[PDB]
Amino acid sequence: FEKKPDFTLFLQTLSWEIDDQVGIEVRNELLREVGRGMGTRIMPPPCQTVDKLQIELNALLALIGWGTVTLELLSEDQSLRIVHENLPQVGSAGEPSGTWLAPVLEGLYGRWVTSQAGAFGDYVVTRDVDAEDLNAVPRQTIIMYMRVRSSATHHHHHH
Amino acid sequence: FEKKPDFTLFLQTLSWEIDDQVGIEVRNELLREVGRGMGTRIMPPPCQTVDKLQIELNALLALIGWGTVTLELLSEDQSLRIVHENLPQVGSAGEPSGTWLAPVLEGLYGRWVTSQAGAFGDYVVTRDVDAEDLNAVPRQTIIMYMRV
Amino acid sequence: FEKKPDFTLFLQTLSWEIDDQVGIEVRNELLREVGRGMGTRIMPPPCQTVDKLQIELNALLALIGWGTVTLELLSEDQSLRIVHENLPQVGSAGEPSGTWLAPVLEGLYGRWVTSQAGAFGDYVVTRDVDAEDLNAVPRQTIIMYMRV
Amino acid sequence: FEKKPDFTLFLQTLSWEIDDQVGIEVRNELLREVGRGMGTRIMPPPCQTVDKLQIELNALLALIGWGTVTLELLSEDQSLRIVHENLPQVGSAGEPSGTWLAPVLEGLYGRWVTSQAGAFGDYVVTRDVDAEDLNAVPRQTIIMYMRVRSSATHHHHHH
Amino acid sequence: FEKKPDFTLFLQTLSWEIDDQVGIEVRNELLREVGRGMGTRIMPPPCQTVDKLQIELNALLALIGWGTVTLELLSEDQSLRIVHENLPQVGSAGEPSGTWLAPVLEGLYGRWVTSQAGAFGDYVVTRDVDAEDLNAVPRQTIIMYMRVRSSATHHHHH
Amino acid sequence: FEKKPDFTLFLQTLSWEIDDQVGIEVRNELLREVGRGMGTRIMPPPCQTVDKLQIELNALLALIGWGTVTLELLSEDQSLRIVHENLPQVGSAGEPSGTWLAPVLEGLYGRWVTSQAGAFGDYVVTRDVDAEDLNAVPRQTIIMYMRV
Amino acid sequence: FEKKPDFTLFLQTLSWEIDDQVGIEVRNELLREVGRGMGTRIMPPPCQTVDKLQIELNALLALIGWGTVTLELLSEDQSLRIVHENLPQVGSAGEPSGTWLAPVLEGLYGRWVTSQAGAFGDYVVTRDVDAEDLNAVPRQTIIMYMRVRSSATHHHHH
Amino acid sequence: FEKKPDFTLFLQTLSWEIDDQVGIEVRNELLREVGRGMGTRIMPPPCQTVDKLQIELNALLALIGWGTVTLELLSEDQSLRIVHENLPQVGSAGEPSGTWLAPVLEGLYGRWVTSQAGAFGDYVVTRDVDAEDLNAVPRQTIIMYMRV
Ligand SMILES: OC[C@H]1O[C@@H](O[C@H]2[C@H](O)[C@@H](O)[C@H](O[C@H]3[C@H](O)[C@@H](O)[C@H](O[C@H]4[C@H](O)[C@@H](O)[C@H](O[C@H]5[C@H](O)[C@@H](O)[C@H](O)O[C@@H]5CO)O[C@@H]4CO)O[C@@H]3CO)O[C@@H]2CO)[C@H](O)[C@@H](O)[C@@H]1O
Ligand SMILES: OC[C@H]1O[C@@H](O[C@H]2[C@H](O)[C@@H](O)[C@H](O[C@H]3[C@H](O)[C@@H](O)[C@H](O[C@H]4[C@H](O)[C@@H](O)[C@H](O[C@H]5[C@H](O)[C@@H](O)[C@H](O)O[C@@H]5CO)O[C@@H]4CO)O[C@@H]3CO)O[C@@H]2CO)[C@H](O)[C@@H](O)[C@@H]1O
Ligand SMILES: OC[C@H]1O[C@@H](O[C@H]2[C@H](O)[C@@H](O)[C@H](O[C@H]3[C@H](O)[C@@H](O)[C@H](O[C@H]4[C@H](O)[C@@H](O)[C@H](O[C@H]5[C@H](O)[C@@H](O)[C@H](O)O[C@@H]5CO)O[C@@H]4CO)O[C@@H]3CO)O[C@@H]2CO)[C@H](O)[C@@H](O)[C@@H]1O
Ligand SMILES: OC[C@H]1O[C@@H](O[C@H]2[C@H](O)[C@@H](O)[C@H](O[C@H]3[C@H](O)[C@@H](O)[C@H](O[C@H]4[C@H](O)[C@@H](O)[C@H](O[C@H]5[C@H](O)[C@@H](O)[C@H](O)O[C@@H]5CO)O[C@@H]4CO)O[C@@H]3CO)O[C@@H]2CO)[C@H](O)[C@@H](O)[C@@H]1O
Repeated sequence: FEKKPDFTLFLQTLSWEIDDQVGIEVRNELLREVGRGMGTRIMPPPCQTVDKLQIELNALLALIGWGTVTLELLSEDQSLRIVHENLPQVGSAGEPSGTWLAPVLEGLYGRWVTSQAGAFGDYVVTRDVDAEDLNAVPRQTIIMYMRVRSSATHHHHHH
Repeated sequence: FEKKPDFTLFLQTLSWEIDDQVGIEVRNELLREVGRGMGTRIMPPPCQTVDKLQIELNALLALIGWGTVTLELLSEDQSLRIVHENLPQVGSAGEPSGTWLAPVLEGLYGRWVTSQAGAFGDYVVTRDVDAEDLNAVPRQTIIMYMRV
Repeated sequence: FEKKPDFTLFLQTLSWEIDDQVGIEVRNELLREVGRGMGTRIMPPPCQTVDKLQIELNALLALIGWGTVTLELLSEDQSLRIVHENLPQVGSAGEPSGTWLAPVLEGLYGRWVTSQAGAFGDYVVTRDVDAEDLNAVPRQTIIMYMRV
Repeated sequence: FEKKPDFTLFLQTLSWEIDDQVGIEVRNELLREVGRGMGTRIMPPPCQTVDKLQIELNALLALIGWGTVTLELLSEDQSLRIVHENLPQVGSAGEPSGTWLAPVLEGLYGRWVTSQAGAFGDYVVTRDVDAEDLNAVPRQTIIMYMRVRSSATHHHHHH
Repeated sequence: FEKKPDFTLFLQTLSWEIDDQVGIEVRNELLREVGRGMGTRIMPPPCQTVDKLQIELNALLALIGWGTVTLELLSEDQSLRIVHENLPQVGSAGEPSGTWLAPVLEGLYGRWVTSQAGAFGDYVVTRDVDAEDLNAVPRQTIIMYMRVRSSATHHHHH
Repeated sequence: FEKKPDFTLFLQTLSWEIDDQVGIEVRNELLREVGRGMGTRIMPPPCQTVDKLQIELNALLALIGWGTVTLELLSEDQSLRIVHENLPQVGSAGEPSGTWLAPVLEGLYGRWVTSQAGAFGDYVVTRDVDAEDLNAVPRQTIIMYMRV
Repeated sequence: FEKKPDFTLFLQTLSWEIDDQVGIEVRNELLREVGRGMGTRIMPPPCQTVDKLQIELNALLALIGWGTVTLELLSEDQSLRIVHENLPQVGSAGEPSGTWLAPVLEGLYGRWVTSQAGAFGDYVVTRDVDAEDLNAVPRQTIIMYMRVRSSATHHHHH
Repeated sequence: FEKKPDFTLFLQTLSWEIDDQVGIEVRNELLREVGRGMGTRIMPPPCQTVDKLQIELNALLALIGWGTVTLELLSEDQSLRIVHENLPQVGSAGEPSGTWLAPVLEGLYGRWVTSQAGAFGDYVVTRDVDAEDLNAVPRQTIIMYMRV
């Protein structure tokens, strides 16, 4: 036969449909879940330094051509900063536009750096969405932060 | 020369996630809708014969490298058998296993043939064998009918 | 894995043959029409912002690997500058040499932006610099305006 | 940048437009001319046997991925039979549908086998379009005949 | 740049080097371990039927281009035969010549098939290596079986 | 994911030029010498068995994509039959046409095989260019013998 | 099958073989002839301006992936300089090392530029080969000039 | 126009397995021996000048796509500086991470260079793994020396 099939247009019209029907919020949660899932299908070994983890992670991202990543350990607060380039673009959906697949990275990365034996054991992944940084960086560049889960206040425990 | 992103592992986990959360029926209507959606994005010209229509449809399928299709007219009803080969496979989801994307076709062909706002245009698509059993048919061969 | 046919030597001789027989003006209207034609075959969704529109247009251009485009709104008229990079080149035909396919874009963008049957939709495209001189602009960069 | 651009959809909508405006006849003549032209841009050396010419011709067709060809010298009348597979399909135009580019082959081949020093010096190329043969063979398979130009009768000389 | 590096020449000579130093037994255990290792880096989701697992595994194999596979539930032993096409050839090493990487599949399939929660924990994968089963199928075809592990009393030594 | 230059048209003209200026006979020695020299640049390891040698030679062949080979060790007298499939074809030069590159294999195989420890060290290579076992085999299939 | 054969290893050793037997002069004439030959098999259409010819030639070069070229009309000599990027390298042969196929371009450009009906009949192509013109540009860059041929009276010998 | 298998993930697991079971020190000899052995299988012709040797080595390097090399013949004492760019990276193994394959080049270059007639026959290869000329050079750039 021939070189295998194209899923952009599909994802283009899928993302549109899902957006049409579901909150920005609902969609993102579905999309993180899918990230977690992706991270359980493919994973790095147990790396001993962030630097090694980075090489390992890029290796994985190259399996599927989903771009490149840099990991900077911000020792001064002990957070981990995830800077990911060329998130695949699937049409104009997402905030900002072109960036719909972003929360998959959140799922994918949280699954990946948590799998890391003991180190970033119970961290959480926030995406950075602050204005100033987003137009310092290109469209498809996504900035995330990995920091340690602070637990809920009881005031919040009301769901 | 140059190459870029793949989406299939994503769809493997998406299909799964979706199926786990919504069920077969809701997932399928969603998938018909997306099928219809694509059909508004890329489309054939106004074809004069079923044969010509086939070519124009295969051209479009080639564009995204989803499979190939044979349209063939049925003299019983002016009904229309649609045989699609090599539907992209995205893991083991769907019924039968590996045909998760099948409703996209019902939607897609739903749009395309109706685009010919003439004889067909008041028509519908149904996706299984309408003997209601697909006989000796490869996985990734999806058989549909267009009628009314 | 597998690969197939190329059409560029054909277009080199076609462009030439056509130009030799019809002239610049008739060839160009023909080429706008074909531009429009493509625009009915493949098209974006109803975009809400000029930015979103850009992405959806680049997606389509990527589909056939004609170049890339930046749309940018002009606060003087709600006018619209269109900058298209890497128009396919098919030999030395056209003005400037190598831009034979340029009118296809006037036609194509003519269709696409009008598809947004709202603010634009009663608009027109004109293809040269409308300073009427393209300044320090690479060959295969085609600059157009959308107005009225 | 990236792998270079796709001309099918263009040709698809071009062939449609030209057909819309111009006779089947006018178009074919334009298309043969383009064939002649193509044959003047690329050409075989002077081959000494049809068999060699065939290898040479296929070589050229492979430059542009325009399919494969077989040449059988029909000694018994001294005509040359050209059987060409996978004429590139450009939409549904042409007679039969899918076959619009066929008369380019007529131009291309006549130019190619005529360039041949002295041998098929002043032959002409007819396409075979007879019903029976066309559905013995696939869509994109085109059958042509190269035979020696018989001159016009004066009765025909009235244009 | 240009589509990057080829590793066959590396493996042809790496396989030769290793074979020179090391018994064919030790080499196999090494290879089985890496196979078990590969299966930790890339895994299937939890499948409900063998058939699903087969689609799922083939999908994984496709990622790295290591051929295709067919699983077959043999209802009488509750054993499972694994027939794998087009193992990548890396020179003339292994038994038979060309199948050096076969022990890898043993580790790979063993990990993969086990990850499945259902029935399989404490199943072992062993390669079928028998005259006229090797003669019947092309050489880059590797045939394995998956049976339930048994344990051993007298059989404990050392 | 990128790509580079093509030498067929060149080699089509080269063979043509060469055959025109020097004989058929001296063209063939040239190519045998070249074939021999290629063999020095790329070479298999010390092979225990003929089966193993084959895999090894194919490895090398695959690496420059010059087709595939079969080695048949002949029982009756101490021969070694070499069947090479898919010799690169470089225009209509050679005999039969399109087989110009063939002596390269005489040189090439002559080298690889005699580099083999002790068993084959002192062998020759004539290509069996007989019509009887030719009108039956593909144009780009070349049949050789290792003997003495 | 799979995308077919690579000829560099052939040319590396063919170039070496030829160089061994034959003066570097004879080898060049041979190569120039094949270049003239290549230009008979693939040609530009009749161009009106140098610029058009440049688009047209680059188009031909693209067909076989033999690099890109820039032409430049030098108004004073009515001469024409041809600057060609990325000549395919085929081992270390030629002068300088790596440019063996350069004589080919001489034949190629000579044929191509001549096919143009206009001014050029009886123009000759000669390669520029001068210290610090070779040092200035990358090595797979070949610089040639195209001037009108002159003829010779005393200069006829043999 | 077709394509086949990938060994990176394998080699990611292999290095990992190997480093875990055998030392850093014995892993490196293994790889040097392998590198040496690769050098026997593929090899350049007898090179007149160091410049020529470079082109030749790159030719070989390109053939398996293991990156590019520079040879600097050192005047002060009789050294030969080897700078290899784009060593295939095979996971985070090695020191620095992702440079596991590096000793292969010690073996590889050690071989190719000493195969060279008379000038270099008796040389050694230690890779200058100094932080000073490392925190400046790319991770996949490897710097070696030929001496004695
Ligand atoms: O000649 C027979 C056949 O031709 C058809 O026309 C072309 C067709 O245009 C080509 O698509 C097809 O073959 C491959 C294409 O060369 C390649 O461009 C395509 O991959 C596209 C993909 O289709 C597209 O959805 C994707 O979108 C991008 C988005 O726009 C961006 O937002 C995002 O960032 O990136 C994605 C993906 O990169 O772009 C990719 C390009 O990477 O894959 C095709 C199949 O493998 O070739 C045909 C001919 O050569 C014509 O319509 C028919 O009439 C005819 O039968
Ligand atoms: O060498 C350094 C680098 O290597 C990485 O490993 C490889 C990796 O294995 C490759 O994926 C990658 O480059 C391309 C692959 O060659 C190609 O296989 C892949 O496309 C795959 C896709 O990844 C996969 O999801 C897809 O699944 C199929 C399903 O299994 C089926 O159900 C369905 O029917 O079809 C789909 C699609 O066909 O298969 C396709 C193959 O068509 O695309 C990759 C990018 O374009 O190359 C790497 C080598 O560079 C290694 O992980 C890294 O550590 C290391 O840095
Ligand atoms: O080896 C046996 C076989 O070899 C034949 O020679 C080559 C031949 O040179 C190749 O064309 C062919 O396979 C593909 C080519 O690698 C590729 O270059 C070609 O695509 C070309 C296209 O042919 C050409 O028209 C196009 O023109 C450009 C213009 O010049 C520019 O103005 C414009 O901007 O861009 C266009 C397009 O980019 O360039 C493209 C390159 O992108 O496609 C070929 C088929 O897919 O390989 C052969 C080797 O097999 C030789 O002739 C035979 O004798 C012999 O049998
Ligand atoms: O796995 C089975 C098989 O594997 C073999 O190993 C590889 C092999 O290394 C590859 O060559 C082969 O497939 C293609 C290669 O990916 C590609 O590099 C090659 O093209 C090479 C060409 O071979 C080489 O001569 C050429 O030389 C350059 C010069 O060095 C430069 O001076 C000059 O400027 O440029 C030329 C050419 O650009 O480089 C090109 C790269 O462009 O083509 C191969 C065939 O299409 O893949 C195999 C893996 O599948 C292994 O040896 C065998 O043991 C085994 O059977």
